[PDB]
Amino acid sequence: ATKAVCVLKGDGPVQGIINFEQKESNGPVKVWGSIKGLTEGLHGFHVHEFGDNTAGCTSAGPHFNPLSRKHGGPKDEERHVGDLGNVTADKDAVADVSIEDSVISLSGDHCIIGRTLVVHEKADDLGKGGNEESTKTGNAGSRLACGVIGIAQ
Amino acid sequence: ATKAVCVLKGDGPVQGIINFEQKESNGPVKVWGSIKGLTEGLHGFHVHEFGDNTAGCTSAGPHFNPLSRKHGGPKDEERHVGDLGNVTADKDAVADVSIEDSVISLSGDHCIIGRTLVVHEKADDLGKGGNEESTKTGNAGSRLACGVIGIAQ
Ligand SMILES: [Cu+2]
Ligand SMILES: [Cu+2]
Ligand SMILES: [Zn+2]
Ligand SMILES: [Zn+2]
Repeated sequence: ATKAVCVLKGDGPVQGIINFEQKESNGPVKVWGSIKGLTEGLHGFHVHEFGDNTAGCTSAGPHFNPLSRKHGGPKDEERHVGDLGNVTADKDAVADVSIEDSVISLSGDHCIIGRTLVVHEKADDLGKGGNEESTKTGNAGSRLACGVIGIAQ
Repeated sequence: ATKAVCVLKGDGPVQGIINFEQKESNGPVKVWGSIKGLTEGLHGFHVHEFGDNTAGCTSAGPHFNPLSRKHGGPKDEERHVGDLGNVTADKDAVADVSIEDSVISLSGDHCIIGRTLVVHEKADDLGKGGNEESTKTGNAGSRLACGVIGIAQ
């Protein structure tokens, strides 16, 4: 796959469409799109393990972590594959997401197709919060919206 | 992937949950679950190429057809990989789905993870309707509900 897409939905007002683009399989994945309905400021943004939305975002499981590492920010060597850090929403409640990551992929062992993108209630502390929770979820709080990441053209 | 799941939703009343299981990478896939909101009778049931629900079911594209064959029934040799035939809705508008298929897979190229499962308005003629449309879509008509197929626990 060179392209994937995800429609984020939730219980509240948060919704958006996120694109993924991977020009070649050994390469960075570009992640971009708009999420609306977000409170101004930082929001945890992660690929979770399962593409299961039968119980809404809850059934997506934990951060996609095939290497069994601790939670970090996207720039850390120590991080979950699904750790994409934060996205920032402006004063009109919009996050114009623009991220490039070389750890996630659209194929192979780190492939994120069929898993769930989740945007969170609060800022991801990027594993720096000094508690156990920080090393697991970054303390990003509730799952506001999510969707299954699908193959696109 | 040994397990997958799909939540079907549409613009109308049609909704359901379909599970997939594949014990061995070269074995058949079990497909089961339930869909409600369906008029009594036969309804086309296919995996469509793209897991793109930005336009709802419309953006999923045509039947998943990596081998460029003509539309057929699940037990034909000449079929699209995504061709899973008909589900049957009972008098109470519920289809109980129980299928086993040897052509789709949850890994490799015929992999349906991250593609879209669609339930159609009409009966799939399994490609024997004797017109062009039959060899493409089986004349199953509109897309009543769909979801992206995701990796499950
Ligand atoms: Cu998350
Ligand atoms: Cu179809
Ligand atoms: Zn994490
Ligand atoms: Zn077909």
